Amino acid sequence: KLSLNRQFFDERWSKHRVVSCLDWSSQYPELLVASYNNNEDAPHEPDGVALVWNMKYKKTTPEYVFHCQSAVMSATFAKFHPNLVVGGTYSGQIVLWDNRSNKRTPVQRTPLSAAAHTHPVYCVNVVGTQNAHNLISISTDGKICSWSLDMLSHPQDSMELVHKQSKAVAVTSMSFPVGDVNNFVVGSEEGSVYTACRHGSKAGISEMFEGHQGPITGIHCHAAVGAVDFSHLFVTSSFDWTVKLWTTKNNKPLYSFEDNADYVYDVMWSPTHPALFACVDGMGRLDLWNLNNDTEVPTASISVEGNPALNRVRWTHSGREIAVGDSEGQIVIYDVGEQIAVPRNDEWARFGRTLAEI
Amino acid sequence: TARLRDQLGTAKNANEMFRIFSRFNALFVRPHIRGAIREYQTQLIQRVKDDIESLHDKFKVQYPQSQACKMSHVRDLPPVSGSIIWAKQIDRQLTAYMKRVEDVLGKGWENHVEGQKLKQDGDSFRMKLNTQEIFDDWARKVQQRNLGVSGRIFTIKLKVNFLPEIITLSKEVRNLKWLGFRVPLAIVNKAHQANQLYPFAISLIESVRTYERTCEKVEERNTISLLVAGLKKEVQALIAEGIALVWESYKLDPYVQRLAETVFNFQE
Amino acid sequence: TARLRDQLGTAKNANEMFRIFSRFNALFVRPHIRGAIREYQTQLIQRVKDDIELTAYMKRVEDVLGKGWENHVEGQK
Repeated sequence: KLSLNRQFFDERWSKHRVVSCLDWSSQYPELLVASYNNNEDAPHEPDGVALVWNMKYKKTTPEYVFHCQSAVMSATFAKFHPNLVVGGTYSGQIVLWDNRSNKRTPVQRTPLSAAAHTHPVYCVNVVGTQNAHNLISISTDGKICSWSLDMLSHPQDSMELVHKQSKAVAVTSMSFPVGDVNNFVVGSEEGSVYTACRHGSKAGISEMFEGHQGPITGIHCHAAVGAVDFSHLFVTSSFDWTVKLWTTKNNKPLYSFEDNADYVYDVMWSPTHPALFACVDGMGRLDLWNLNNDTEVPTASISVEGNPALNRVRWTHSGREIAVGDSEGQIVIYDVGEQIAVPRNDEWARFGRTLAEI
Repeated sequence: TARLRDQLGTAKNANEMFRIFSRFNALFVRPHIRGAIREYQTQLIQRVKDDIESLHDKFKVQYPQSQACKMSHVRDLPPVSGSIIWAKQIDRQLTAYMKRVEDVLGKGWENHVEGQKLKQDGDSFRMKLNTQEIFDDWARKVQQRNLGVSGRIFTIKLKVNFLPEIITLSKEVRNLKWLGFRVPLAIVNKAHQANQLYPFAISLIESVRTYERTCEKVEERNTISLLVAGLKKEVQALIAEGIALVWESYKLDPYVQRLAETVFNFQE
Repeated sequence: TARLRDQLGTAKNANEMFRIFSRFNALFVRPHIRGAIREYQTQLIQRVKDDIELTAYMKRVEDVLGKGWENHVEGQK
């Protein structure tokens, strides 16, 4: 059962803005950072905004606020630096914000040089360990750059994602498998999903995956960890009105879900339940597919009031609260029934059996 | 036929029995099997008529009026290519529903009592979905504009002759090439030059803006002019070196870095 | 590579970095580990350059670039 647990919105910052990206802090699960692009009506307002909301307290206003001159197309928590928040912008300038520092201006910003990001950066992540980690950022011209939080002036590493001779890849979404630091998956505007390798003899695009006839909107790998290793599965949502499940070893999609009547702008796996994922479409509809119960209808469905063009969805690390951001800056958070969110002890074996059924 | 009754004995929603007809599609080529299934074909044909009616209603709403245009602009897809993508997706869904009708009714569905209207509607709607006019209009507009990046890098307040639209045209070419429309050669060369010169132009305009704000700060505090004379004359000498250069010059590869570095120094 | 991350997890100064580099010689040639070396070079080689601006320090430079350190593009200078 889907019940609206909370309703986050600000009349000054988030009004007349779409939610470009969401993220949860791993260390502090109560926190939620979300990004908002430029306000259309008021150019005097700062373009990119990043708001931190809380689940512990009932404070309607954001827990923290940040902004920068360029529309923040992506935002994320530094998984090993709780005081820091990173954000990729439309200008390509990555920005950093420190909650300890009281400045709303970014404390560290990358350059806009040729070696650095110049095209819009829709894809930012932190990958590594506490002992050492890297900020990986991919732009829409196929340029990937690895930076360090302690020094954003110079790119620690950089290259271009190039496949099929003289042809770049317009990466729209990214994802890393659980337990994988070198391999990742990206989604081009041409619908071809590319599995790529960070460092190696064949560093760059490694494998092509075809089947999507529209631009990709969101990719996520199997974040649920259990006895049976399903880390090789990943889901992609695109403009085909479809959600496609793929194996990294298999060059064609494992399965396709076509129930959506409009574009699907975001999809992500349940972090605890293995066979459950959630997607959000353009009709303001949020659909949870549980592959251990059904495969042609969503296991759960809900419609957002006003039917806004839902943009982004994220799960909590506990796996219960689902925060989704729409095209009116109206973040809505739902709670799922325990029969859906929590998996039975045989859900992994049942998931393996259902995969074998395909 | 007993198993095809167990189909409804097990199936619950329309999608599952759609998939069952898809899997069992060849088996209905037999005449007795085809005659066995009569009352379910009407149900699924009416559901497909409902779905193509929904497609018609969606297509009635104009593309700029739809959320597709807004979310395409938000995701960096240019508006013309966004409309092209929208029309192509509607075409794809129409073809998928036509294939669903073929699977449900079997072969020879164009002459079926219910499939005749579906075929006629699909043909007319596909004719209306033709997108070549949009590409022709966009190409004509871009050619008539006759955009050109060649010239001096600088012009004299200092400015760099590089507008945002030159990037949007490159992205339009990038998407339309994947969509298969034969972009003209001149447009391809213009997009090529745009793609190559965009980061250099961004570095140059950012350096000019940084120098402008730093110069304004220095002029607003005249007491500190002496200690910053070396950086000022250095960046001015580099700018003077840049006056003679053009966008086709090979000196831009280090220059747009090197000047920016000094400009970066000129801030600290 | 997890061990390589543990190297920076353990070492704090340049000398321990060079020691644990010397313990691992095969890792300099295979074209997958070098990315990790590229993460550490900016920390070490530049620092060593900052220390220079003799034969012991050329050994310090060599230990980060592997055997025949003069062949690399950065080792030419």
